[PDB]
Amino acid sequence: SWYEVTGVATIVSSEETARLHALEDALFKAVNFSGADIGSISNLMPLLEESRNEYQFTNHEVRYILVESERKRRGKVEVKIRVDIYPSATGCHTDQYKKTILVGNIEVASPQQAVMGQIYQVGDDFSRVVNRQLDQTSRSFVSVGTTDYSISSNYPARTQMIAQDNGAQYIIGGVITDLTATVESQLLQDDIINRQFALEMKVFDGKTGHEVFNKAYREVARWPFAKTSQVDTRSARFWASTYGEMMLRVSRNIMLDLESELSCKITLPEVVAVFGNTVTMDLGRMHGVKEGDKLQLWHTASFIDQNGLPRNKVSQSEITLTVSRIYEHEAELTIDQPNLASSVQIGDVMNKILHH
Repeated sequence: SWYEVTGVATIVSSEETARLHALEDALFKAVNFSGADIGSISNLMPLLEESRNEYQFTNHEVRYILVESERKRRGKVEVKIRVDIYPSATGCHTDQYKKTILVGNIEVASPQQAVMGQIYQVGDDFSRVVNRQLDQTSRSFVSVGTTDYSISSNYPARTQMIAQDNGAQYIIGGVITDLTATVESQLLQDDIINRQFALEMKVFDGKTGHEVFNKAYREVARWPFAKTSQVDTRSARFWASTYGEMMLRVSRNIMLDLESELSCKITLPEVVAVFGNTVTMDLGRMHGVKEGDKLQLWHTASFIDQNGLPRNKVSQSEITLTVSRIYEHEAELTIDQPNLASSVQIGDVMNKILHH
């Protein structure tokens, strides 16, 4: 995938070493954003010593470098390059802001299985628990609440709309497929009731509306109540019970599966609004955004490659932003180059700028 980046480096004693540092400056931006290994950049630099229009590399995430421009500007060397990168399947986006997840209300496929204890609302209550689990115990997620969301009747377009309205990058849906129980007799007739808890969970990408992954969970635990007892799945009493504890175990496993599956993915903040020199993004204090944070703006664009066909490229804008105000789940950023403010558009993406 192509990235268009720019770099700059002050000319001290040599225009040639300045050129190499500007190239490194630019490459870092592309490699970092792409999810490739920034540590492997040093291994490429010696090959850039000979000045050329284009470069090709083997055994490296960076495959091709096309230099568009290189000039001397106010005592500095500025470069603009196009880079084709293929990140390793082992790559991992680091120090990302937290991802916003929306928890759909978990449905009970067969209501009659909830007859015992009349726990028809167990799905809703479990979603509340999952929500709480993600918000206060996860490492990479911010849960923005629960809401009705079926995976039985699922359409990518409907999903995209739900996610957009709640600014979530992911939506978790689910269906409880088994709450059946079998009665047994250890010491007394029908003294033990073992109840199932089967849950099919699906996680959808808010952008595509397509499922990112799925997992089924099945557990069984003793139903610690007389079969005639009505149980309130909202009460602390229920959640402290053996069956409730088992569901809490599943909750933690869900959180772990989500972390293992999405933790390394990129969190890509987008412009949600622009007012003068101020931009608003839907990530805030809860996501790890801090007042000093610096971000780079990117635009998607098209170009003709060395083949003759149109290709998309992730293009780095000259625009960089500084977080000015932070709120719980959103933030305002001031554009560092106000003369360019009018070029910023809703939907443009940003990533955190790194020093190292």
